Amino acid sequence: MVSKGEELFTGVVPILVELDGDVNGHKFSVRGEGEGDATNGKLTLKFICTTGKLPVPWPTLVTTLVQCFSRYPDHMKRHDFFKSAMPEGYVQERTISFKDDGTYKTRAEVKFEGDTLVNRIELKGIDFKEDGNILGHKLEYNFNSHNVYITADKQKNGIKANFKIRHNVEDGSVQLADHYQQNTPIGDGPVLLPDNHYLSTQSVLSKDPNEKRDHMVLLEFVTAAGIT
Repeated sequence: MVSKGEELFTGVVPILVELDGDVNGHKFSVRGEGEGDATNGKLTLKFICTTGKLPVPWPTLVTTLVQCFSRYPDHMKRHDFFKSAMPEGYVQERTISFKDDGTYKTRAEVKFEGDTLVNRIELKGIDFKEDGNILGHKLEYNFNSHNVYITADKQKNGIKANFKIRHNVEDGSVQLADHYQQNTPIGDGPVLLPDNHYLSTQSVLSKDPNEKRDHMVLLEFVTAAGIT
């Protein structure tokens, strides 16, 4: 019944996230640690900017900073590409276009290293305005998700997705972030190629009053739906 890849996610799994970024020449790194519980779709992580002050807003990094922790209902278990690629993992590539501002490109590898699920990311941003909403830190902190639709990408032997995130800006406007995503398995073994469905996310981002460093505490639930 339970697949190798699924089996890796039956309990609580430690997570490590590492990002190296360069946005308009402003270089920065982020490290996060916590754990994920795919049974409940639950993530708890704390992130620190290891290089000082983050040059972009925390909320603009959330989507970049482990969809293998999604809760797939039993009846959707054929449609879980992310776990089927484990432990060897997958590459996750995105572009994130901020309307009337710059663009990020991101490349991540998500895989097991021992019993830890590791997300290692490189991020480059270009075309940003130095006093705009992103480099000017003009965004509100918590982010609002809506359903993210996943489809198979046959050429990649993986999945793709496109979705919009909107951030509130301090001047009452809304900052759009158009995401396009492609995921490719790292291994050469078979993976599940899903029928069309979606992931629904909820989150809270908070601060730890005892942390002096620039940081983000994240609580997240993710759950697959759309097939019965």
